[PDB]
Parts: sequence; structure tokens; C-alpha cells
Amino acid sequence: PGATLCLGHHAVPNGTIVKTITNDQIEVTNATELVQSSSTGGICDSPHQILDGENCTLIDALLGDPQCDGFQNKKWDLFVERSKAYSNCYPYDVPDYASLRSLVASSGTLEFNNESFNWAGVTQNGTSSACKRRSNKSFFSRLNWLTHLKYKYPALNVTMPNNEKFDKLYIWGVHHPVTDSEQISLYAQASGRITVSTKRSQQTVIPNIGFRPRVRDISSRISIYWTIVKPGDILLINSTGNLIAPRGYFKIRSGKSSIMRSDAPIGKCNSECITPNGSIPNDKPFQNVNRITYGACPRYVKQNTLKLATGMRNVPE
Amino acid sequence: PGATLCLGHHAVPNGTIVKTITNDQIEVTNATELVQSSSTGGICDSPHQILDGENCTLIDALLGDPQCDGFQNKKWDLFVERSKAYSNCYPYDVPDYASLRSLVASSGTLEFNNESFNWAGVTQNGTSSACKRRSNKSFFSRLNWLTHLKYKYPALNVTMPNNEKFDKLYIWGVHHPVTDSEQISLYAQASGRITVSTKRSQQTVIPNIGFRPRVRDISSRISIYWTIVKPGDILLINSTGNLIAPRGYFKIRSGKSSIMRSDAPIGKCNSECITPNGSIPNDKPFQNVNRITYGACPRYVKQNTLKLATGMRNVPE
Amino acid sequence: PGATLCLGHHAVPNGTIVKTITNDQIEVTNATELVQSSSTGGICDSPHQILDGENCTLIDALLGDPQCDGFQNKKWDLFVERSKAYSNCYPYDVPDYASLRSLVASSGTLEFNNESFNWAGVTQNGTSSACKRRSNKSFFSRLNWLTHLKYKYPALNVTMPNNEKFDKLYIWGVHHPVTDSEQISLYAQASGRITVSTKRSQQTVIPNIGFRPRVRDISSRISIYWTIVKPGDILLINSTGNLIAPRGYFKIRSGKSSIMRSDAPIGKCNSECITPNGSIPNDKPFQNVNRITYGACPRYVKQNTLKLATGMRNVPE
Ligand SMILES: *[C@@H]1O[C@H](CO)[C@@H](O[C@@H]2O[C@H](CO)[C@@H](O[C@@H]3O[C@H](CO[C@H]4O[C@H](CO)[C@@H](O)[C@H](O)[C@@H]4O)[C@@H](O)[C@H](O[C@H]4O[C@H](CO)[C@@H](O)[C@H](O)[C@@H]4O)[C@@H]3O)[C@H](O)[C@H]2NC(C)=O)[C@H](O)[C@H]1NC(C)=O
Ligand SMILES: *[C@@H]1O[C@H](CO)[C@@H](O[C@@H]2O[C@H](CO)[C@@H](O[C@@H]3O[C@H](CO[C@H]4O[C@H](CO)[C@@H](O)[C@H](O)[C@@H]4O)[C@@H](O)[C@H](O[C@H]4O[C@H](CO)[C@@H](O)[C@H](O)[C@@H]4O)[C@@H]3O)[C@H](O)[C@H]2NC(C)=O)[C@H](O)[C@H]1NC(C)=O
Ligand SMILES: *[C@@H]1O[C@H](CO)[C@@H](O[C@@H]2O[C@H](CO)[C@@H](O[C@@H]3O[C@H](CO[C@H]4O[C@H](CO)[C@@H](O)[C@H](O)[C@@H]4O)[C@@H](O)[C@H](O[C@H]4O[C@H](CO)[C@@H](O)[C@H](O)[C@@H]4O)[C@@H]3O)[C@H](O)[C@H]2NC(C)=O)[C@H](O)[C@H]1NC(C)=O
Ligand SMILES: *[C@@H]1O[C@H](CO)[C@@H](O[C@@H]2O[C@H](CO)[C@@H](O[C@@H]3O[C@H](CO)[C@@H](O)[C@H](O)[C@@H]3O)[C@H](O)[C@H]2NC(C)=O)[C@H](O)[C@H]1NC(C)=O
Ligand SMILES: *[C@@H]1O[C@H](CO)[C@@H](O[C@@H]2O[C@H](CO)[C@@H](O[C@@H]3O[C@H](CO)[C@@H](O)[C@H](O)[C@@H]3O)[C@H](O)[C@H]2NC(C)=O)[C@H](O)[C@H]1NC(C)=O
Ligand SMILES: *[C@@H]1O[C@H](CO)[C@@H](O[C@@H]2O[C@H](CO)[C@@H](O[C@@H]3O[C@H](CO)[C@@H](O)[C@H](O)[C@@H]3O)[C@H](O)[C@H]2NC(C)=O)[C@H](O)[C@H]1NC(C)=O
Ligand SMILES: *[C@@H]1O[C@H](CO)[C@@H](O[C@@H]2O[C@H](CO)[C@@H](O)[C@H](O)[C@H]2NC(C)=O)[C@H](O)[C@H]1NC(C)=O
Ligand SMILES: *[C@@H]1O[C@H](CO)[C@@H](O[C@@H]2O[C@H](CO)[C@@H](O)[C@H](O)[C@H]2NC(C)=O)[C@H](O)[C@H]1NC(C)=O
Ligand SMILES: *[C@@H]1O[C@H](CO)[C@@H](O[C@@H]2O[C@H](CO)[C@@H](O)[C@H](O)[C@H]2NC(C)=O)[C@H](O)[C@H]1NC(C)=O
Ligand SMILES: *[C@@H]1O[C@H](CO)[C@@H](O[C@@H]2O[C@H](CO)[C@@H](O)[C@H](O)[C@H]2NC(C)=O)[C@H](O)[C@H]1NC(C)=O
Ligand SMILES: *[C@@H]1O[C@H](CO)[C@@H](O[C@@H]2O[C@H](CO)[C@@H](O)[C@H](O)[C@H]2NC(C)=O)[C@H](O)[C@H]1NC(C)=O
Ligand SMILES: *[C@@H]1O[C@H](CO)[C@@H](O[C@@H]2O[C@H](CO)[C@@H](O)[C@H](O)[C@H]2NC(C)=O)[C@H](O)[C@H]1NC(C)=O
Ligand SMILES: CC(=O)N[C@H]1[C@H]([C@H](O)[C@H](O)CO)O[C@@](O)(C(=O)O)C[C@@H]1O
Ligand SMILES: CC(=O)N[C@H]1[C@H]([C@H](O)[C@H](O)CO)O[C@@](O)(C(=O)O)C[C@@H]1O
Ligand SMILES: CC(=O)N[C@H]1[C@H]([C@H](O)[C@H](O)CO)O[C@@](O)(C(=O)O)C[C@@H]1O
Ligand SMILES: *[C@@H]1O[C@H](CO)[C@@H](O)[C@H](O)[C@H]1NC(C)=O
Ligand SMILES: *[C@@H]1O[C@H](CO)[C@@H](O)[C@H](O)[C@H]1NC(C)=O
Ligand SMILES: *[C@@H]1O[C@H](CO)[C@@H](O)[C@H](O)[C@H]1NC(C)=O
Ligand SMILES: *[C@@H]1O[C@H](CO)[C@@H](O)[C@H](O)[C@H]1NC(C)=O
Ligand SMILES: *[C@@H]1O[C@H](CO)[C@@H](O)[C@H](O)[C@H]1NC(C)=O
Ligand SMILES: *[C@@H]1O[C@H](CO)[C@@H](O)[C@H](O)[C@H]1NC(C)=O
Ligand SMILES: *[C@@H]1O[C@H](CO)[C@@H](O)[C@H](O)[C@H]1NC(C)=O
Repeated sequence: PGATLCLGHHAVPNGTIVKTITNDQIEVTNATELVQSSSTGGICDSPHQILDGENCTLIDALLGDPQCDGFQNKKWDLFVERSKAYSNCYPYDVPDYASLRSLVASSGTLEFNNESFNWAGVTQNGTSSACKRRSNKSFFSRLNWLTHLKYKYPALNVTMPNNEKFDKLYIWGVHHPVTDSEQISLYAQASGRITVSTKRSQQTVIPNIGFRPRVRDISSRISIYWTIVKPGDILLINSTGNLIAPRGYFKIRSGKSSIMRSDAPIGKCNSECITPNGSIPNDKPFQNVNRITYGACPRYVKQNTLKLATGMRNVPE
Repeated sequence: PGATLCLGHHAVPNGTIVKTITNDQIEVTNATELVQSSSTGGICDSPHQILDGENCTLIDALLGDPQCDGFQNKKWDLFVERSKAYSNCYPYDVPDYASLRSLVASSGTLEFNNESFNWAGVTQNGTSSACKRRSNKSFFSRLNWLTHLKYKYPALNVTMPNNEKFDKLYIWGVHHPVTDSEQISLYAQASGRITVSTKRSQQTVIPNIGFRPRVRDISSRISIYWTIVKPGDILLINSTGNLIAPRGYFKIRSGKSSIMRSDAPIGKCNSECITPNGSIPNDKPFQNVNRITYGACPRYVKQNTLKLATGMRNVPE
Repeated sequence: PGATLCLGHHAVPNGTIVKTITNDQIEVTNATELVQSSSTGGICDSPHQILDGENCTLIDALLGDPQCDGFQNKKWDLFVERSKAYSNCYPYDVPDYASLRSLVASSGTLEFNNESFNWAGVTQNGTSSACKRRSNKSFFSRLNWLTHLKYKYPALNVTMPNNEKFDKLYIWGVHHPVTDSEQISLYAQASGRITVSTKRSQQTVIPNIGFRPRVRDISSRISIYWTIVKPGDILLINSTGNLIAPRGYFKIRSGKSSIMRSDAPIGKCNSECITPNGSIPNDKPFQNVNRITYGACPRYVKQNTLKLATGMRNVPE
């Protein structure tokens, strides 16, 4: 009689379909998904330091809009900008807005140090009804609106040395009056000119008198500029009118900080990978949630599923 | 005696050489080419909507050069710009030319809507001998050259609200006169200044009086600018001279439109993939015709041939 | 009795560990390194034409700083800029510095041809104590500082046609005086304006009077500009003051030239691949020395070692 001895292998009743080099559909005993396609829907507050902008853009928090005073000197790994944010101060623009937003976002700090600028012979601390704090007229917290003192605006020629070990970031501006009479009334002379320089760089800005459409009832504008001053260099501001003056400087750091546009709620939880849709797990190598990411994240791909076989071909009975 | 039974495989007298991981030259029974290396030499008019610029650059068709009146309000999937195209109107430049060309190309339409700007107190519709239509003096069709009315040019302070559901694109300009006397003669005052604003943006441009080399016998220049106005925003033009005024706005759309530089003839035929050399078949995954493509195209690679084996090793008798 | 015949394979006592698709550590009999991780520490002078900037940036060699006269008309495949380089002429800036540096670097030549500009009615060849040659006052060799002649500066309206077969690169500038009295004293009128044009392009620059921090005891500045003039086009310079005039043009070539920041010594040796750390051998496909390369170089990767098996699995006795 003898015996029979058969060699074989397992199979399962519920196999899974994968792709190969020779066949788009072959059933294997088991597989694992390599594309992360879902989010929790919230941004976990840990382990990255999250700063929710709430009503404030980063730039409004920088300048010191009245809704943004709670942001002073705060730091972040990720600043989260909300689509509902809006300005509630004097109407302004920033030539190169994207670059200023980016460099501050990347620096990851709003640390500000006041300095004693000698604004000899002018009126300081100008305010406006378009920028209220607690119903009083106010202005951007970090800027100083200078105007005539007894119908004189003597030329400004003011120095601030950087004897620090770090770079200083200065934010300053130019006021564009609506009319010639408004120019004379604020600055006591027909036009201004502003030259802000260091040993390595110079910027000159000319105010442009005229009507723009009213925003918070104001037809004039402020245009915002910035200047970085290296250790051992010197800031020189030379102006005859229209200067929106700095009150001091911001620290610039380098590191891992960034900014993200999202309306996802912030939650008490821990997740390394952030997207605008919310935090996502980062076990998988790929993800199709969002091209926009921050942290230790899977790589964005177009596929919504990629199954890796983790078993042999399934050959059911 | 018994029998003999031999196992074997086919071969061919005309095998083809392919590359592998271990050998740069191995003969197989058959192969297929993966790189498309030839074109028909013409651009097929189907299935993409092709617009041949002929004598006109896209920007000349936009502004309304006298050779380009047939382009009014036309749409395209691909605008084809010819190397022979040249301007035949007033000499101009466009700071950022590449960006204006790109954004119009991508929008894919020259749809234009006239609007009723109230140009109170000036002469409209200025023309020039450098921009003839049918031997008369003429000008860019979409622009309005304003000059003094009885030696006055009163300040312009003109509004145009966008109460549409779409964005509006405005094209406008500044005239740079050749001399101080030409400035006075056209605008009745020593200089102009132009500020074009919305609630979100502002641009001011200063005319620059002086000689440039003569082009179509003109030593002055026009410089072209643009402004996009969102729904619920308002265009404000404020100027004292030198304004080359808009006559209305262009629609801006988003979609699949582009622009290509080519001198290939347009033909009656159907091909999904367009290159500057002509349309190419798109069965192959790769191509070495041109890095510049439009449509469903193979991917550009440096290799001129890549043969994929489609049979076994060829082992001839 | 019979015989025994065993099939087998070699092994070695000193195998090497490699990575595979199924195992991060498997021992093979032999392997070869695919990542170049060391440099000689010097830049080999062959076979690329190397130009050591020494004390000179490329831009200082272009303009003609007093420390850079030995660079006149020199050509390079690779211009090597040293971190110790510093300027020793009139303090200047270049809006777009990076682009001018890049285009000259890529052109690979400082070939300069003097031209006879007719500067009618002004004093030529102005000099300064901030730009000495051999203790005399001097200036940038390739620039011509024009000032009043007997308290007149009549308007300049000067032409230079390009009747060559190649493009011409013109470098020119604007002087920004420290004060109104300095402006009058040099140019005999209250301000200048400079318009430099061709048939295709125009640039106008306004001098900006004011104090900048002293550099080599000078509080004024020069700002540098450039203009390319195609064959059959014409350069037109129109100015009433403050012009830092060209003396002629640079040839612009196209080819394989570039620029590299490095403090590595130049040596007498032959190596195709240059990095800032020094030349590296280029037998390997990859390297982790520097992302910055010039010549026939391995590709930069993050790994510091990648071992390719060149033998079978090692199975010791
Ligand atoms: C189909 O094929 C897949 C892939 O092979 C199988 O999925 C694996 O299943 C095993 C067993 O369930 C999983 O193992 C468990 O996950 C963790 C593994 O530890 C590593 O990964 C985690 C991430 O979760 C890291 O944080 C960690 O540092 C390790 O690198 C453990 O958390 C689990 O722990 C449990 O067992 C241990 C044993 O000591 C205990 O300490 C704990 O109490 C706990 O109960 C466990 O080890 C593995 O994660 C799965 N991989 C994937 C990719 O999903 C399927 O099982 C298979 N299906 C079938 C039917 O065969
Ligand atoms: C060497 O190796 C190559 C690659 O395997 C072989 O080339 C193939 O040859 C076959 C047979 O000639 C070709 O088949 C023909 O092409 C079309 C295939 O249909 C698909 O592809 C077309 C693109 O052309 C798509 O539009 C379509 O939707 C399909 O996805 C058909 O158009 C042809 O149709 C003919 O036969 C059918 C049969 O029903 C009829 O309906 C028609 O009347 C018509 O006569 C046909 O099927 C195939 O395209 C070739 N592939 C490639 C990549 O070239 C060589 O044959 C082989 N050489 C040797 C000597 O063995
Ligand atoms: C472990 O595995 C590695 C990889 O297989 C082996 O390394 C190879 O070893 C051989 C033998 O020593 C090396 O061969 C020598 O290198 C040159 C080969 O010529 C080509 O490559 C050079 C670059 O060096 C090119 O310039 C040239 O154009 C060729 O493309 C030759 O320079 C050497 O020449 C010597 O022998 C010839 C024989 O005719 C003579 O003319 C000369 O006099 C001279 O003495 C020689 O051919 C090969 O380069 C190595 N490759 C690598 C990648 O390192 C190890 O040998 C192996 N180890 C063990 C223990 O098995
Ligand atoms: C130049 O043109 C602009 C734009 O048309 C003019 O601005 C407009 O000025 C009027 C008159 O002051 C503004 O009216 C105000 O509206 C508010 C809002 O309801 C109201 O509270 C005030 O009582 C007043 O009615 C109008 O808002 C403003 N329009 C825009 C778009 O800004 C400007 O007056 C013109 N200048 C001259 C000198 O003509
Ligand atoms: C400032 O410099 C420019 C450039 O040299 C001068 O422009 C030149 O002006 C002359 C005189 O009008 C032009 O001559 C004309 O040439 C045409 C072409 O054949 C001809 O049809 C006319 O009858 C006349 O001869 C010349 O073309 C022009 N050159 C360029 C390059 O534009 C300008 O005159 C100077 N201005 C002053 C005030 O000196
Ligand atoms: C406008 O503000 C600037 C900056 O404070 C003033 O520039 C400064 O001018 C003084 C007076 O000439 C310079 O002093 C000089 O220092 C050198 C260096 O040791 C020395 O050799 C001279 O004898 C003299 O003491 C000073 O260097 C300079 N500072 C900077 C940062 O450039 C300028 O004077 C002010 N202008 C007016 C009209 O007030
Ligand atoms: C640069 O700063 C200087 C120093 O105050 C200014 O020059 C003075 O300007 C006033 C008013 O215009 C004149 O009365 C003085 O005679 C000037 N002094 C000197 C030494 O020239 C100058 O106006 C400043 N520039 C700008 C753009 O504000
Ligand atoms: C995560 O959010 C992104 C961003 O909105 C979503 O991507 C958009 O998906 C819609 C379809 O609902 C498309 O119309 C848009 O093209 C996508 N937006 C952009 C800006 O490209 C995505 O659906 C979300 N993913 C998950 C898993 O929630
Ligand atoms: C901005 O528009 C206003 C409104 O017309 C202009 O201001 C007037 O300018 C004229 C002529 O220069 C003066 O006579 C009026 O007194 C001004 N009116 C007011 C209310 O100030 C102004 O010129 C325009 N700006 C530009 C750059 O064109
Ligand atoms: C398609 O057109 C391109 C564009 O001109 C051709 O590529 C050029 O080829 C010439 C050789 O005749 C080279 O000198 C140039 O470097 C290429 N041009 C550019 C701009 O890089 C190409 O030969 C054409 N291909 C086919 C298949 O017709
Ligand atoms: C452009 O060049 C012309 C030609 O010299 C200059 O125009 C002359 O300017 C002088 C002095 O300002 C006047 O006296 C003449 O009447 C002008 N001539 C003409 C024909 O207008 C003009 O100043 C130059 N522009 C610049 C910016 O320098
Ligand atoms: C070649 O030079 C580069 C450039 O400095 C070196 O890379 C730097 O390595 C240091 C560590 O000593 C890091 O802190 C820096 O991040 C690197 N620099 C930059 C600018 O990224 C590199 O070490 C050198 N490699 C060799 C083989 O000598
Ligand atoms: C510093 C100063 O003088 N501020 C005044 C401003 C400016 O004159 C204009 O805003 C300039 O355009 O105007 C107000 O109507 C305002 O904005 O509230 C009153 C305010 O006191
Ligand atoms: C609107 C207007 O006044 N147009 C006139 C222009 C301008 O004066 C200059 O072109 C400005 O530079 O000059 C002409 O010689 C021309 O170009 O044909 C006559 C023409 O009637
Ligand atoms: C051409 C000319 O007039 N050069 C003079 C300059 C300029 O007046 C200023 O540098 C302009 O800012 O000033 C000097 O002190 C200098 O720099 O050496 C004296 C020099 O002879
Ligand atoms: C098959 O069934 C087992 C037991 O219910 C389960 O654990 C396994 O994961 C199932 N299917 C797939 C596709 O993973
Ligand atoms: C933000 O603004 C809205 C009004 O637009 C208000 O309801 C909300 O309380 C504000 N929150 C903060 C923190 O300023
Ligand atoms: C070999 O010959 C056959 C018949 O002539 C042909 O169809 C085949 O495609 C030939 N060669 C190659 C390289 O394809
Ligand atoms: C285009 O311009 C050339 C002259 O340069 C002319 O021959 C041709 O007829 C013109 N065609 C059109 C459509 O304007
Ligand atoms: C092993 O030893 C031989 C002879 O000493 C040597 O040539 C070989 O390269 C050695 N090891 C490795 C890791 O290459
Ligand atoms: C470069 O400058 C330094 C002084 O900073 C000097 O020692 C050296 O000799 C100079 N060399 C040349 C070639 O100018
Ligand atoms: C200017 O200097 C050059 C030498 O650099 C000389 O040829 C020329 O004659 C000088 N011109 C004047 C007007 O001084």
C-alpha cells in the first residue's frame, strides 16, 4: 500500500487584489495599504507648537492690529491662518507681502524689542478712527505715526546701531495722503521722501498723493516695508514727511517654523504630521490627503490606494 | 527502439537588440519602441481649439494692434505665436510682459466688454501715424488716448464698480512724451501722475519725459499696465495727464488654455499631443521631439530610442 | 566503493555587508562603493579654465575696482569667489545683483571694448579718495564719473549704435549725493534723471539725495544698472545730471561658464569634477561631498555610503 505525502501551502477565503508588473489584478492572501487617505479632521496641538491666528493674519499680528495684541512676543512651530481673518486698522499694502509673510513665518517668532529713536521736532503716536482700541482712536502697536509739531516737520536723520549678536528686522511704512491739503495738514510741506539705509542696502520710497476707494472710511493708504540690519551695521532713517516709523525691531531666528492656511479646529492630541485638513497618521509612506504638509509626513501622491502584498498568491479550494 | 520527445521554443531569423540590467546588447525575438521620435510636421486643428496668431502676438491681439482686429473676443485652447509676428502701432513696452502674456494665455479668451467711463473735461480717442488703419491715423482698439480739451486737462477721478460675478482684467497705460514741450502740448501741464487702485491694491506710475530711439518714426513710448478687479471691488483711476485709458475690461477665465511659439503649419487632422514641431502620436510613453508640449503627450526624455522586449531571447539555429 | 562529487562555490574570510530588498544586512563576498565621500581638499586647475577671484568679487572685477586691474579681459570656465573678498572703491549697490553676477558668470568673459561716447559740455573722469590707485584718487576703471564744466551741465542725449554681429552689455550707474548742496556742486542743477533706452527697452532712474551710513568715509552711493543691446539696435542715454557713464561694452558669450563660492586652494592637477570643498573623483555615480558642483560630477545624494554587491552571498565554513 505505502503512503502519500503532499506538499502545499495555505489559502484564505477572503483574499485581496493587488497590482503587479504582469497583471493589474491578482489575488493574494493579505496586503497592507501604503496610501494614507483619511484625516481626523482636527489639528493636534502636540508635539509641534501651534499658534492659531484666529482673527489675525501673521502680518496683522506683526504690525499690531487691535484684534492681535494677545500675539505679542509669541513663538510657533506652525502659525495657522484662518480664512475668516480680516484687518481692522488703517488700510495698508505690503509690496512683496508674500516674502514678508514667508520670512516671519520661517523665523517663528514675534519677539519685539522697543528702541529709543530720537524723533526730534515732530508729534509722535498719531492715531485713527479706522484703527480703534476700546472705542478710542488707535494705530498699529509696533508703528509710530509722526506728524508736524506746531506746523514744522524738520528733517529726520536718525541712526540706530546694531550692537547685538543677532540680526534685527525693522518694519516701517509710508503714508500716502488722499489730497495735497491733507499732506500739508499732517506734514507741513508739499511732499515727503523716505530713505532707509544701512552700510549694505538702501530703500527710498516716494509718497503718492491721491484717492483710493474707501476702506473703513479711509481713502488714503499706508505701504509697508522692511529692512534687516546685521550685527555691526547701522540703520539710518532719513525723511522729510510721511514716515510711519518703527518702534524697535523683531528678532529673526532660523529653525523649523512655518505657516499654514487651514480652517481645521485645533484639538488636544498628539500627531507628527499636519495638513490643512487636519493631522494625519504617518505610518504609511504615501498619502493623498493634501500636497500641503508640515512635520514628519508621508509623501503626497495622486493615487488614493496602493496595496502592498504581504502574502502569497491566493489559490482557493 | 522507443521514441524521443524534445521540448523547445521558437526563434526568428530577424531578431532585435535590447538592453537589460546585465547586458547592453541582447537579441530578442521582438520588441516595441517606447520613444516617439518623429512628428507629422503640422499642428492638427483638432481636437483642441487652435488660434493661429499669424501676424499678431497675443499681447498685440489683446491691445488691439491694427493687424489684429479679426481676433476680437476669440477663445482658444492653444494660441500659436509665429516668429514673424511684429507690431505696427505705437511703440510700447510692458513691464512684466511675460506675466501678462502668461495670464491671458492661461485665461484662453479675449472677450471684451466696453464700459462707459466718464472722462469729463478732456479730448478722447487720440490717434497716431505710427498706428494706421486703412491709411488713417489710428490707435490700439482697446485703449483711449486722452489729451487736453481747449488747453485744460482737469484732474480725472473716475470710478468703475465690479458688480459682476467674475473678475475683470483692465489694461491701461502711461504715455512718455519725447520732450517737455510735447508734454505741455498734449496734457496742458508739466507732468502727469497716474494712480490706479482698488480696495486691495494700488499702482502709481510716473511718466518719464525723454528721447528713445525712433520706432515707426516715434521717439516717445507707451508703457502698459494691468489691474484685476474682484466682484464687489471698485476700480479708481486718478490722473492729471499722460493716461492711456481703458475702454472696458477683459473676462478672465480659468481652464486648460495655453500659448506656444511655433512656425509649424496648421492642418485639418486630429491629434491630442501638440509640440512646436507639430502634432505627435501619443501611443508611446516617452518622446524626444520637444520638451515643449500641450495636451495628452508622452513624457520628454533625452534618449532617441528605448526598445521594450516583447518576446524571449532569440537563439537562432 | 564508487566516488562522491560535490558541487560548490567560493567564500571569503572577510565578507562585506550590503542592503537588499528583503534584508538590510546581508554578507556578500565583495562590494564596491557607489558614493564618493572624500575630496582632495584643493581645486585642480585642469582641465577647466579656473579664474581665482582672490580679493575680487566678479562684480568688482567687472566694474574695475582698484584691486582687480589684473582681471581685464580675462575668460574662465569657473570663476572662484573667495569669502575674504571686499570692495575698495566708491560704495555701491546693484539692484538685482544676483542676476548681473549670474549673467556675467555664465558669459565667462570680461572682454571689454572702449567706445568713443561724445560727452559734450561736461567734465569727465571724476575720482574719489574712497577709490585709490597708488595713493591717487581714482574710480572704477570701466565707468566715467561726469560732472559740471564751468558750472554748466547741459543735457546729454548720446547715441551708440551696435553694428556688430554680437550683443553688447553696458554697465552704467547713478550717483546719489548726500545733500542738495553736493548735488548742485557736482551737477549744477537741482536734480538729475537718467533714461537709458534701445528700440526694445527703456530704464529710467531717479537719484535720491540723502545720508547713508559712511563706508570708506562716504555717505553717498552709486547704484549700478545694465543694458543689453542687440545687433542693429542703438543705445540712447539721455540725462541731465548724476550719470555714471559707460566707457564701452562687454562681450556677452554663451557657453559652459559659471561661478562658485569656495575658499579651497587651487592646485596643479587634473580633475573633471569641482565642488566648493575641492575637486572630487568622478568614477562613482553618486557623491555626498556637496550639492554644489561644476563639471562631469557624480550626483549629490544624502547617503554617505551605498555598497553595490559584486559577488555572491558569503557563506563561511
Ligand atoms: C496582514 O499583513 C499585515 C502586515 O504584515 C499584518 O499587519 C501587522 O499585524 C501585526 C500583528 O497584529 C502588527 O503588530 C502590532 O503592531 C505594532 C508593531 O510594533 C511596531 O510598529 C509600531 C506601530 O504600530 C511601532 O510603534 C513600534 O515601535 C514597532 O516598530 C505593535 O503596537 C503591536 O503590539 C502588540 O503586540 C506586542 C507584542 O509584544 C505587545 O507588546 C503589545 O501589547 C500589543 O498588543 C503589534 O506588534 C503590525 O503592526 C501590523 N502591520 C501593519 C503594517 O499593519 C496583518 O496582521 C496581516 N493579517 C493577517 C490576517 O495575517
Ligand atoms: C511584436 O510585438 C508587438 C507588441 O506586442 C506587436 O505589435 C502589436 O501587434 C498587434 C497585432 O497586429 C496590434 O494590434 C492591433 O492594434 C490595435 C490594438 O487595439 C488597441 O490599441 C489601439 C491603438 O492602436 C487602441 O485604439 C485600441 O482601443 C486598443 O486599446 C487595433 O487597432 C488593431 O485592430 C485590428 O484587429 C482588430 C481585431 O478585432 C480588428 O477589430 C480591426 O479590424 C483591426 O484590423 C489590432 O488589434 C497591436 O497594436 C501592436 N502593439 C504595438 C505596441 O505595436 C507585433 O505584432 C509583434 N510582432 C511580431 C512579428 O510578432
Ligand atoms: C571586488 O569587486 C570590484 C569590482 O568588480 C573589483 O574592483 C575592480 O578591480 C579590477 C582589477 O583590479 C580593476 O581593474 C583595474 O582598473 C582599471 C580598469 O579599466 C577601466 O576603468 C578605468 C578606471 O580606473 C578607466 O580609466 C578605463 O578606461 C577602463 O574603463 C585599470 O586602470 C586597471 O589597469 C591595470 O590592468 C590593465 C590590464 O590590461 C593594465 O593595462 C594596467 O597596467 C593596469 O595595471 C585595471 O584594469 C577595476 O577598476 C576595479 N573596479 C572597481 C569598480 O573598483 C575588485 O577587484 C574586487 N575584489 C576582489 C577581492 O575580488
Ligand atoms: C474721487 O473719487 C472717489 C470715488 O468715487 C470719491 O470717493 C467717494 O467720496 C464720497 C464723498 O465723500 C464718499 O461718500 C461717503 O460714503 C460713505 C459710505 O456710506 C458715507 O458714510 C459718507 O457720508 C459719504 O456719503 C464715497 O464713499 C467715496 N467712494 C469711494 C468708492 O471711495 C472722492 O470723493 C472723489 N474725490 C473728489 C475730490 O471728487
Ligand atoms: C537726441 O538723440 C536722438 C538720437 O540720436 C535724436 O533722434 C534722432 O533725431 C533725428 C532728427 O530728427 C532723426 O532723423 C530722422 O531720421 C528719419 C529716418 O530716415 C527721417 O525720416 C527724418 O527726416 C530725420 O532725418 C533720427 O532718426 C533720430 N535717431 C534715432 C536713433 O532715433 C534726437 O534728435 C536727439 N534730440 C535732440 C533734441 O537733439
Ligand atoms: C545724518 O546722520 C548721519 C548718521 O548719524 C550723520 O553721519 C555721521 O556724520 C558724522 C559727522 O561728520 C561722522 O563723523 C565722522 O566720523 C569719522 C570716523 O571716525 C571721522 O573720521 C570724522 O572726523 C567724523 O568724526 C559719522 O561717521 C557719520 N556717521 C555715520 C554712521 O555715517 C550725518 O552727519 C547726519 N547729517 C546731518 C546733516 O546731521
Ligand atoms: C537727509 O537728512 C538731512 C539732514 O537733516 C536733510 O537735509 C536738510 O534738509 C533741511 C530741510 O529740507 C534743510 O533745511 C537743511 O539745509 C538740510 N541739511 C543739509 C545738511 O543738507 C535732508 O532733507 C534729508 N533727506 C530726506 C530725504 O529726508
Ligand atoms: C483635504 O482638503 C483639500 C483642500 O481643499 C481637498 O482637496 C480639494 O478637493 C476638492 C473636491 O472636494 C477639489 O475640488 C479641489 O481641487 C481640492 N482643492 C484644491 C485646493 O486643490 C481634499 O478633498 C481634502 N482631503 C480629505 C481626505 O479630506
Ligand atoms: C486725485 O484726484 C483729485 C480730484 O480731482 C485731484 O485733486 C485735485 O487736483 C486739482 C488739479 O491738480 C486741484 O485743482 C484740486 O484742488 C484737487 N482737488 C482736491 C479735492 O484735492 C488730484 O490731482 C488727483 N491725483 C492725481 C495723481 O491725478
Ligand atoms: C523639434 O524642434 C526642436 C526645436 O528647434 C529641435 O531641437 C533643436 O535641435 C537642434 C538641432 O537641429 C539643436 O541645435 C537645438 O538645441 C534644438 N533647439 C532647442 C531650442 O533646444 C528638434 O530637432 C526638432 N525635433 C524633431 C523630431 O523634428
Ligand atoms: C533728453 O534729451 C534732451 C535733448 O538735450 C533734453 O531736452 C533739453 O533739455 C534742456 C535742459 O533741460 C533744455 O534747455 C532744452 O530746451 C531741451 N531740448 C528739447 C529739444 O526739449 C532733455 O532734458 C533730456 N532728458 C533727460 C532726462 O536728461
Ligand atoms: C564640504 O563642504 C560643505 C560646505 O560647508 C560641508 O557641509 C557642511 O557641513 C557642516 C558640518 O561640518 C554642516 O553644519 C553644514 O550644514 C554644511 N554646510 C552647508 C552650507 O549646508 C561638508 O561637510 C564638506 N564635505 C566634505 C566631504 O568635506
Ligand atoms: C495722525 C492724524 O493726524 N490722524 C488723523 C487722520 C489723518 O488725517 C488721515 O487718516 C490721513 O489720511 O484722519 C482721521 O480722520 C482718522 O483717520 O481718524 C483723524 C485722525 O486724527
Ligand atoms: C493724440 C495726439 O495728439 N497725437 C499726435 C501724436 C503725439 O503728439 C505724439 O506721438 C506723442 O509723442 O504725434 C503725431 O505726430 C503722431 O504720432 O502721429 C501726431 C498725432 O496727431
Ligand atoms: C568727481 C568729484 O567731484 N569727486 C569728489 C567727491 C564727490 O564730491 C563726493 O564723493 C560725492 O558724494 O568727493 C570727494 O570728497 C571724494 O569722494 O573723494 C572729493 C572728490 O574730488
Ligand atoms: C480576512 O479575514 C480575517 C479574519 O476575519 C481578517 O483578520 C483579515 O484581515 C481579512 N481580510 C483582509 C482583506 O485583510
Ligand atoms: C474675532 O472676530 C469676530 C467678529 O468678526 C468675533 O465674533 C470674535 O469674538 C473675535 N475674536 C477674537 C479673539 O478677537
Ligand atoms: C521580422 O520579420 C517579420 C516578417 O517580415 C516582421 O513582421 C517583423 O516585425 C520583423 N522584424 C522586426 C525587428 O520587427
Ligand atoms: C501679415 O503681414 C505680412 C506683411 O509683413 C502680409 O504679407 C500678410 O498679408 C499679413 N497678413 C495678415 C492676415 O495680416
Ligand atoms: C578581503 O581581503 C582581500 C585580500 O587581503 C582584499 O583584497 C579584499 O578587498 C578584502 N575585503 C574587502 C571588504 O574588500
Ligand atoms: C588682497 O588683500 C589683502 C589685504 O586685505 C592683501 O594682503 C593681499 O596682498 C591682496 N592681494 C591682491 C592680489 O590684491
Ligand atoms: C579721460 O581719461 C582717459 C584715460 O582714462 C583719457 O583718454 C581722456 O582723454 C580723458 N578725458 C578727459 C576729457 O579728461
